[PDB]
Amino acid sequence: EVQLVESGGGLVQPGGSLRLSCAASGYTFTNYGMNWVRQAPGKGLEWVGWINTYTGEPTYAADFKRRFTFSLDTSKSTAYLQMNSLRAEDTAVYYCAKYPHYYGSSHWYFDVWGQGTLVTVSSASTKGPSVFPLAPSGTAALGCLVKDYFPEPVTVSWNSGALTSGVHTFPAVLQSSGLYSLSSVVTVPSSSLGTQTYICNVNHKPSNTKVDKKVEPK
Amino acid sequence: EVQLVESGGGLVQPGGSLRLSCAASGYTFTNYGMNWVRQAPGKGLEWVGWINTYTGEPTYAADFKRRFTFSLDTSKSTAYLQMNSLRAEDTAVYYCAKYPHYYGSSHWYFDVWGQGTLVTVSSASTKGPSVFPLAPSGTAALGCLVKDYFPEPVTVSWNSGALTSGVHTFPAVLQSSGLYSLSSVVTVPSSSLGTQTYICNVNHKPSNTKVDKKVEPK
Amino acid sequence: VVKFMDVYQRSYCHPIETLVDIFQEYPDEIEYIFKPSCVPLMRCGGCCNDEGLECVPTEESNITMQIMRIKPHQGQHIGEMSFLQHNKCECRPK
Amino acid sequence: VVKFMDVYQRSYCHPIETLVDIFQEYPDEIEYIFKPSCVPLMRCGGCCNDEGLECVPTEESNITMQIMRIKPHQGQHIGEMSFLQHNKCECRPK
Amino acid sequence: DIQMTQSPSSLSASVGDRVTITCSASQDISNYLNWYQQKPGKAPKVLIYFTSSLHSGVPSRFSGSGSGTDFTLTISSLQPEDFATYYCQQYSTVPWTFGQGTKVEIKRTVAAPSVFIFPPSDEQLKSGTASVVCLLNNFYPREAKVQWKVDNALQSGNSQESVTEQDSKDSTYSLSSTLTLSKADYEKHKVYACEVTHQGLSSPVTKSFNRGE
Amino acid sequence: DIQMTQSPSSLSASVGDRVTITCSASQDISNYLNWYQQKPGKAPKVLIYFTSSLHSGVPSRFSGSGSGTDFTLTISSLQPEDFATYYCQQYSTVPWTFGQGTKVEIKRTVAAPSVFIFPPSDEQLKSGTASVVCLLNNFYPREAKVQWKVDNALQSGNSQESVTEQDSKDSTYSLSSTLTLSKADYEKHKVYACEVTHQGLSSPVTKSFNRGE
Repeated sequence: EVQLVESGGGLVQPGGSLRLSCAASGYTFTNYGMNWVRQAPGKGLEWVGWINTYTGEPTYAADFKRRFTFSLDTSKSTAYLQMNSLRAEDTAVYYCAKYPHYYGSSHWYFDVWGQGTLVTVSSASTKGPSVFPLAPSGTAALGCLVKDYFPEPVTVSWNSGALTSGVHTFPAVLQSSGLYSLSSVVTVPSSSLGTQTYICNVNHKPSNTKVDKKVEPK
Repeated sequence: EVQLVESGGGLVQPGGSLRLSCAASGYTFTNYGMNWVRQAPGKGLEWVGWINTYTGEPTYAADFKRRFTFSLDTSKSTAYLQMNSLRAEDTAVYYCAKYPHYYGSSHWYFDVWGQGTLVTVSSASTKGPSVFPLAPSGTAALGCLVKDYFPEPVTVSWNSGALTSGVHTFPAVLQSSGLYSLSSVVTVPSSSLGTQTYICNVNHKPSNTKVDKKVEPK
Repeated sequence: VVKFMDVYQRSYCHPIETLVDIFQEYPDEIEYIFKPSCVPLMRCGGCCNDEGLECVPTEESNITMQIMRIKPHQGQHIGEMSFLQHNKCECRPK
Repeated sequence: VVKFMDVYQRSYCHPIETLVDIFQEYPDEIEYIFKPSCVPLMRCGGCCNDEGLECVPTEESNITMQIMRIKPHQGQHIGEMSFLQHNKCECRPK
Repeated sequence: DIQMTQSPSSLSASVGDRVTITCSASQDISNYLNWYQQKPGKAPKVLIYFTSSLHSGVPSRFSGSGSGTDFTLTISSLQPEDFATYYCQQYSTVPWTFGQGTKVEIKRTVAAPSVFIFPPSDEQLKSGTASVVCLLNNFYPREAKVQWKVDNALQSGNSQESVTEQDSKDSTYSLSSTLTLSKADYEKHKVYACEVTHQGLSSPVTKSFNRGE
Repeated sequence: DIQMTQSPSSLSASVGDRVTITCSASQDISNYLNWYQQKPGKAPKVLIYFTSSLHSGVPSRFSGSGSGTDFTLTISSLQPEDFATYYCQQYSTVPWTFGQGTKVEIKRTVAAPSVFIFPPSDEQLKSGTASVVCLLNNFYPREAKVQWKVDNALQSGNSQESVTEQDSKDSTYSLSSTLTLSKADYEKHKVYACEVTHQGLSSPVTKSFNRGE
């Protein structure tokens, strides 16, 4: 299965550098060009440039020529994006996308994309979350409150991924303190409350905090 | 072994026709050209022409363009010579000879020749020879006398070919009577004359005579 | 030494693997760079051993191959391209 | 569909059988007719995929073959002729 | 840099409806245009390339037309799973550029929310703060009003809301409101309540709890 | 037609001798000349081609030189099996033409002849004839005098002598003599003799038989 996996995101201070990587698999890395696209929070899409995986030759959108550098390690089927002198406007989810296999003619659309990594440029400090239960008490609702972390993002799943239906994980909200907070909720049958176990799996990578919290009627 | 075998010679009347044939063996007939050369009795050599065995095209020495015709039958690996309006000056031994296998460059010399066939143009009739033994009596001489024959030649062997030693077949001398005759001698020891049998195998092809005479002391 | 019959049979008019230049086959792909720049196609080859004859195709077909195209500054990728082959050849008068 | 790797490997600079014309090889054999008029010789072919490199022979040798010569009105026969072959090729700077 | 201008910026339409999105290029780009679909939290996905060629695996209700400076994406019959933002991209001249996107929302029948209230946990209280949460689950339309009261004093300025993206199966929304208090203040009162007002509620709905019981 | 002139017509030499045969072309034939050897009763055999190339299976004692209009065949050391007639042949222009030949005769030690006299058979006799024979076996030189005698009367005008070709082993010749008479004229004499005279014979030898014995 053709897939692209990215890594290297997280908090970086203004003026700082970061190097993102895109690991390809399921096809011959050197047969298709690789593009880099970014999307600031709540905004549109912007092409950064692309690199020829057969010759190493890069092409940048003008605004990126000065502070960005594309490179590759074919012996690892990996493409890299090195960014220098970062400012707050550089904050965005960065994606890699390969060019397609053609038939007859060439069309430059992006066909397989990575999952995207968020890069946040801020002088603030990393801070892991505190996890609290939203205990239950037809249908009963329950969940967990993930409070005071920085930067984004936080990940939440239920029962190791076994429970996906009736689940709502709300968008993080920035508190007056400058720390985020969020709630993940799930509705279940009122009668499974004494027999079924519900665990919320929380992960905040920037600070390396993973927590499995069991939610039960108090 | 490469070999060329001719046939078709013999007595022909002036104004007559004859077709000589040349059978090739031991190599691929169509790979080498074929030449025809003649030699009048006691004289030199003369080139009649040659034929391309691949395409069938013949080339004649100018004196033969008008009465001679070269032809071939590749399915038989045979080359032919048709001679018309024969004169006495056409009496001769006719040979066929193939061109050779070259190395780098071409040289037009004849490498394998046939045994040759005598063609004798005369209005005189054929006549078989009469064999008369030459009874003998160290080393003793015996022989046979083949008189009265036309035209030439005649063949003389001894003891079916077992005795070739001491044998002296003499050239046919044209008798006053317009006929030919010769002698075939052989010298052996004095001892075997009473136990050893001596045979002379004569052979006048033109009249299909074949006289096998026994020579021994009277 | 190769024998006469063998050399004769090997050079007489037939479809032989020939390396053809892609851009010669598509003269309008001016702005592309191909890898490889030429492909292995069966085409007529050999001799007729006659000055008035010529070896010509009597049967043709197409073959599909994966060729990388590169448009400098724009894109790079492999994909399918079709080429003409000669399945049968024949010595015909010129 | 021939795979990219396969197409690339099959057309890269190497010794491929090429039918060469005998008279181009021996331009001083003006009066002869050869059967066959061309012979199958290993020669360098293929691509380098670089405009600054060229496929050239790094190892040569001779091959001997039985070819028929025909000089019209004079003679006809088969015999040995020597030809140049390329045993090894290489993409080297132009 | 060719500039792409998409229109409309956002639209709302019902299931079964035909939807058409426009794109205008700042200069002739011939037929060198692609269309992408992006869902919440995911990477864009290509639907159509070269003005009108459907990419493999894309439903036939998606089609593209146009040439020059004017192009159009059409969804012949809108489905609930079509909630997303659609983008156009030109590949006529580098740099490749996209339109600003069109957010397609699905219009459906009114659905009242199911309301739930949660007190702060004892683990949190130990830290010195108390967060009281109110959940409004699966409703439509998006507009709703949540009011907090503590011993009957209306709370103002000390709560924050967060709303979910439109569901791709049922087209509804969910919302959470969190009231923040000091442990000290939380322990001076008994009744905590959140009153909800929505188009599907004939009268406001109140959920509440008495601290300590 | 190019004309080849060969010389000498004939030559005599001893074993071990260095012999040369000449050829002259009526026009320049470059180096397109071949040499052949022909022994009694056989077909010619090529020795050298292209003026100087030794043919396979031919002894190195044979060599050729020349160019233009002058060519030379050389036998560095004459062997007894080299008795033959040699012919040159040009292949510059058709028709191919030969030189007229050179007969190489071997000169050796004087050998005396071995005489024998054969009487006419009774089978031939009944045929109305009679052919008396006398053979001079193996000798040298070629020269000899065979004089017949039928009852003291030396015969003349009724005899024919057939000479043999030089033997390629011992370089000897042989001679056959035939005195022909009629049956009746034969049976009127008795003493039939053939008188052999040779350089190898100090005194003329003679063989005879008594008619009726």
